[PDB]
Formats: sequence, C-alpha cells, structure tokens
Amino acid sequence: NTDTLERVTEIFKALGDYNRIRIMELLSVSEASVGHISHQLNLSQSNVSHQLKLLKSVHLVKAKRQGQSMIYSLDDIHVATMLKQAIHHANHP
Amino acid sequence: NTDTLERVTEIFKALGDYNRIRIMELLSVSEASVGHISHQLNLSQSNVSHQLKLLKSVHLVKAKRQGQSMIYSLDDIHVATMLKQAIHHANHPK
Repeated sequence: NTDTLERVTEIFKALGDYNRIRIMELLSVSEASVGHISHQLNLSQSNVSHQLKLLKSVHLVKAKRQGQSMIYSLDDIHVATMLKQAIHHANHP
Repeated sequence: NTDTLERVTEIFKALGDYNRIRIMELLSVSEASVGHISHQLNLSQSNVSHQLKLLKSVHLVKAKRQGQSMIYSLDDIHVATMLKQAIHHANHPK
C-alpha cells in the first residue's frame, strides 16, 4: 500500500550504492563504531558518518551510546535478513 | 568480495523505483503475464515489459513459457525473502 511502498522505495534507493552496501555488510558481521567502519573499508570517517546518517534516516541502521562513542548496527532482523538473502543471491547460480 | 558486492549493488539500484517495487510485490503474490501485471498496476504493457527486462537482467525476475505467453516470477526464494522482509520492515514499528 501507498506509504509502505514509498518507504520501501526509499530503503532500496539508499541501498543502491557500492559503499553503503559495504557498510551494511560490515554491520551485518558486527555492530561497530565509525572509526572501526572507516579502518576496515578504507573510507574516511567523514564519509562513513555521512552514509550512516543517510542509512539511519530510512531506518536501515541505528545508533546506541556505549560510554564515549556511538555504536552502529543494522536496525533489526528484517534488515539483516533482507541483506543476507540479497548477498547470497548475488553470490550464486 | 568485489564482484558479489557489484552484483548486489546492481540488485539494489534496480529495486530503487516505486513502479519496479509495485511489480516485484505483485509477482510475490503470484507469477503473472505482462497483461495481468499491466491491468493490476495500471501501467502500460510496453512499460511493464521494459521494467521486467531490467529486473531480469539483474536476475530478480525470470520468465517461463506456458502455452503461448510468457509468465514472470520472482527469480527464487532469496529474492522473495529479501522483498518480503523489506516490506515488513517498512510496514512496521520502531
């Protein structure tokens, strides 16, 4: 239905990007700080943060304080499941 | 790896479109001909076909002959599962 379908359109527009997919995949491995995301993907912290704010605005990632820095994670199991199944499909026959 | 992530990048670019999402969701209800897709979504057959060729080129939909017409379906369960879980998330709390 109309509004559900505009949110899923926004979800998939946000996922349509090589570096945002790399960040999603990394988060699917484990929750992570900006600095760890930047180190592993060889992306600047400023770029990482920019892409996380975009992912967070369509509710694909969340952020939770843990003392001094912000830990990012895939929002929930539905986002994780969507992502893993897409990757698996991409990997295969 | 690199080429896996380019294919999934392609998958997600293809899905990033209101009318292509409408078409995927309908297919997730049932496999269908172009004329049925057109009628249900009030899209021209020439537009539906165009979108299905793009969806097929990144392996999100497939086509199989059934007598004289061509029947489209989501490619496999992983595509169905990706879609249904994304819909559910958009439909939901938090």
